Amino acid sequence: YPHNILFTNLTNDPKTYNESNFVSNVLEVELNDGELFVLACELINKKCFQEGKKSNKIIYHKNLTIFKAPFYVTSKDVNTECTCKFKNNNYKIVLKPKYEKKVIHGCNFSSNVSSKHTFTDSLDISLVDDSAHISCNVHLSEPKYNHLVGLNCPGDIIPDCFFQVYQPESEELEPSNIVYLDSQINIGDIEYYEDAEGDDKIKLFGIVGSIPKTTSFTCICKKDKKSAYMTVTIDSA
Amino acid sequence: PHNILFTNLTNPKTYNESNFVSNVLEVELNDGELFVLACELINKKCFQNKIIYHKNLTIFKAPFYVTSKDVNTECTCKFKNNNYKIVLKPKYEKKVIHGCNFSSNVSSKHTFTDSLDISLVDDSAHISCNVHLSEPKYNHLVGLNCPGDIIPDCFFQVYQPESEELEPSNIVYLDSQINIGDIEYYEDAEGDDKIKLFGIVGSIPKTTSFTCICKKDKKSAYMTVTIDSA
Amino acid sequence: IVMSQSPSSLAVSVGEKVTMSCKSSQSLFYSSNQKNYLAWYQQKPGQSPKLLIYWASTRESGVPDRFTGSGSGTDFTLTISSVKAEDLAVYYCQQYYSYPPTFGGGTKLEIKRADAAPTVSIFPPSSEQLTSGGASVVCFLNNFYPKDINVKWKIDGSERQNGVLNSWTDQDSKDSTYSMSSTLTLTKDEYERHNSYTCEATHKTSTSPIVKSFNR
Amino acid sequence: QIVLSQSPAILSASPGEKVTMTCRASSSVTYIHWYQQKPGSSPKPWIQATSSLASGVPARFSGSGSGTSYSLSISRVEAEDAATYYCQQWSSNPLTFGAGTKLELKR
Amino acid sequence: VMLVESGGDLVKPGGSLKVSCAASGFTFSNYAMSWVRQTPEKRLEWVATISSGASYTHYPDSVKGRFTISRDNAKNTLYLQMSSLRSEDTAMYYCGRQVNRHDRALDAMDYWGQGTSVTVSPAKTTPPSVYPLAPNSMVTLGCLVKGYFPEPVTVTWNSGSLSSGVHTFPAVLQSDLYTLSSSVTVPSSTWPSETVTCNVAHPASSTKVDKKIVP
Ligand SMILES: *[C@@H]1O[C@H](CO[C@@H]2O[C@@H](C)[C@@H](O)[C@@H](O)[C@@H]2O)[C@@H](O[C@@H]2O[C@H](CO)[C@@H](O[C@@H]3O[C@H](CO)[C@@H](O)[C@H](O)[C@@H]3O)[C@H](O)[C@H]2NC(C)=O)[C@H](O)[C@H]1NC(C)=O
Ligand SMILES: *[C@@H]1O[C@H](CO)[C@@H](O)[C@H](O)[C@H]1NC(C)=O
Ligand SMILES: *[C@@H]1O[C@H](CO)[C@@H](O)[C@H](O)[C@H]1NC(C)=O
Ligand SMILES: *[C@@H]1O[C@H](CO)[C@@H](O)[C@H](O)[C@H]1NC(C)=O
Repeated sequence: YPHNILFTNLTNDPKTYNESNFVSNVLEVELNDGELFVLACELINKKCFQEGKKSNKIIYHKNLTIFKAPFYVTSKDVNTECTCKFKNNNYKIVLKPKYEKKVIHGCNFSSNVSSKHTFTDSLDISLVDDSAHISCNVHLSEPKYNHLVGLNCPGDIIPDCFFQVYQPESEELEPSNIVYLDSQINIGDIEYYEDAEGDDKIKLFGIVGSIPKTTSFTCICKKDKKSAYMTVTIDSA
Repeated sequence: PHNILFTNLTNPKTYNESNFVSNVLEVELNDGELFVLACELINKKCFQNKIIYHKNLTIFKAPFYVTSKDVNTECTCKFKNNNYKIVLKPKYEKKVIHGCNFSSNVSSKHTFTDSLDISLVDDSAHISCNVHLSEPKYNHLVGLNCPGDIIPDCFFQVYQPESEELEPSNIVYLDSQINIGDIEYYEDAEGDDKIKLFGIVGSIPKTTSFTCICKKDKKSAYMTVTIDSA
Repeated sequence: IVMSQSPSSLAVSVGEKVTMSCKSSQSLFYSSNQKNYLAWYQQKPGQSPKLLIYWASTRESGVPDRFTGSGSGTDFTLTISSVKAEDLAVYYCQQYYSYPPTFGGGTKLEIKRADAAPTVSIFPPSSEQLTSGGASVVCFLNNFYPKDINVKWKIDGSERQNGVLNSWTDQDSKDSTYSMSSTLTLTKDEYERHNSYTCEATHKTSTSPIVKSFNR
Repeated sequence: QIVLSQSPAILSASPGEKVTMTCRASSSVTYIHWYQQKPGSSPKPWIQATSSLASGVPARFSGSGSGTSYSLSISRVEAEDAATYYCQQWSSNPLTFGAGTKLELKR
Repeated sequence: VMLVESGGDLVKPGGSLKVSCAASGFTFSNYAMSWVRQTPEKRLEWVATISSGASYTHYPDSVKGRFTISRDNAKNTLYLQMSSLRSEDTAMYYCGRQVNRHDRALDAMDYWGQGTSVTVSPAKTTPPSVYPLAPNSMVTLGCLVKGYFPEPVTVTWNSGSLSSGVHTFPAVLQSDLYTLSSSVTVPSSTWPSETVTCNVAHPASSTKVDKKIVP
């Protein structure tokens, strides 16, 4: 009993889409987050994924192509035009994700305001004291999660976030170490994303579902003699 | 449906919990094969490449080249309070790489048709290493082993062939250059040596050529590839 | 998974019904499949083994109908309706449920011929052998039935069983009989110290042992 | 406690040489801090969080490692780099330092 | 179906030896192969299993790390490398093909090869010393083969003129060396009137002895 996926039977030998669903031999299919598109037809040039005025995962098999829609994108209308053939007809499939302004739950330490990304919190590190260490806290407490957590650091980051993260602060005199985010939040499906706007590096990760236990971690951002750190806290149950 | 291995563990060759041996499932995925498993993954992640994880289902494509017969991607399912393990690795074929090994180490995991120790060439020089391919259908691996910088990003980007007249040669995307679709790419590193290659399956529209440049210290070299059909 | 096959040897008569046991150490029954992961093999004398049955009773294409094996859980038995003189071989039991596949001890099939007494024959050491510095006496015992037999060596009446070489043969195709060769190895020195060398056999046929000796 | 072993004890090199020291830990450690000490002064923060360079530390310096094997590398050794270099861990109490690799010059 | 294996030789303990198996009469790439040895005690031990495309292998704890199975799907051959051999590895190794009808890595074996003999021994190959055995209704005669290494040794009587009524005996491990004998019973009229010649043959030492029996 599956759902979400879309199947395009355009050959001979689950929402089913066929020739009837085309308009003037065009299929303006609008994919959603974590939605798997499937087609079964002999493509013209054995290839599709391009620009037409971004494929995370595409598997090309004989007379069959599987595509999973990505979870984060900033392009308004980034499309893919699978041009196929069946019988004596030529059909084209235009895939495009639903435009949604996903707001990154994190701290923008940079000062540029013409960024392609939107952060819930922000702290211009360039204004911070030299030889200082200011915090920018971030918290989450939803039953189910579908969020993007990251930061925009104009300088070096510590550690490699968010594949590696920094353990939370100890009340007693105990050390805090660097761990892999996989083990820290104790889930499997962790998407990772990286981007760069000039000197500003921006690294983030996606979380989907409900976490096992309420967990917290930290990521450190330094620029010249100034420094800062973002503390994240996600709640279970 | 002719190249799908389906393993049904939830509620086109369909395997079930009978093909398992002691709750283990060794899967030899042919280069032209797909694997679709239907189960509830223990940690929802797997495969200690091109994989797609969708809800309670997972699909994996066979890689063209395999370095060690032991390398494998392992999934663990939990159906009816029971644990089943699926080991997936491609059929072990020691394919040769049609390219030039510029490095000097001989204990490599990769075998090249041609080779040219760049360490021996003169400083401030630019020596060529040509590799040619002439078959109607192709199923080959073309790459190089450079101990230093590689120009450009090979083989996703490549360098146009030399112009007879005084015209410049530019960097192009390999997909456009050879004009085929599902070009698989692969990278590797043995110490300082970089091993970048690409696969090629099927015929080719028009006989075309390209070049990839490898420099080390003051020494330099370049590999020119040429593939033909029609 | 320990595979046992009782008994070790099985004296059978041509045409009679024959049954072989195979006790397993663990269950071999996938409940959903309802198939037993066991197989039976036949190893002809001077020949490689050959598969007969797989699963529980599923015989292979080309296996006779008289071979009817059946079992479940840990008990497994191979039953033959009418024993042909051709299929007198060592039958093996094997599990292929889980790694590693383990084999059985095997049940040899012998022919139940009329109890035959042996014809013993002694041989003194050859002249050429003495020259090299050694002397061994060979006592031949052949064409008898059943297998059970005890041979004794008498060095001038004294029982010295040290340094004896006893070899047996299989069921002779012609007469379905057994043969044994006992060999008393000695040095030339000790050999010349005695005169008469006796060889006697204790077989089921007679209470008084059959003697055959020579005096140098 | 965690023992931090620094090798070589004395690292003599000529200007321009690519050199690398090694900090081998008894057990696994998640990070290693690096400090440079020149005679007459206290230690100075040099490499932060295994690979990040402290403010003013020239780009020729580099840190790399994980588990029980970390390192510090100088691409083109300059005369001003002659000093003793200490590696520091704090993956578990107590915080321990290294013996110290002294960078010596050659003439 | 043609399963013919070869490569068995006397190997010194600790040494290695790779034996091969030639497949013919079936789609090699579609069936998985296994090695199964048979000890001189007529015991069957599983040695190794390899998948159709030589990606997965299986070995029992006994030979794990010591033996290495392999196959050349193109050359249609099955290889078995045996390192650090021990006296226990002295067995008759058989090349078998696993059943593919049931889609499962572990299964029984459809067919079996002829067999290639392995003998992990440190002894020196010595030639045999043949000794005649001369002494009623029927006169028995013998021929002793003592002090030889290794197996096998061939014996026949009068170049194969008579076969019925003859009994050869298996070799026995006597004082680091093998030893066997044969028995030929003839009518009293035929001996010593006719000459009976014991025809021995030790290939491992290329010795041909044809001693006649003289009273
Ligand atoms: C796993 O699958 C096996 C085999 O079923 C077949 O093969 C699969 C790969 C799929 O393609 C299936 O669609 C396909 O049907 C199942 O084993 C089978 O179980 C039934 C009982 O449930 C067996 O029936 C028995 O047959 C014997 C012999 O005639 C009778 O004596 C019994 O009384 C009973 O009727 C059937 O033979 C058996 N098949 C095999 C090849 O062993 C298995 O149940 C299934 N398991 C799960 C958990 O799904
Ligand atoms: C595609 O549709 C046709 C007509 O509806 C049907 O006969 C055929 O089986 C379908 N093929 C697949 C792969 O679903
Ligand atoms: C797949 O699994 C479900 C489990 O409920 C079963 O009902 C179905 O028959 C199975 N199908 C195959 C082809 O094994
Ligand atoms: C290759 O050889 C070089 C020799 O300088 C050595 O440094 C390197 O470790 C070797 N690579 C591997 C993978 O052994």
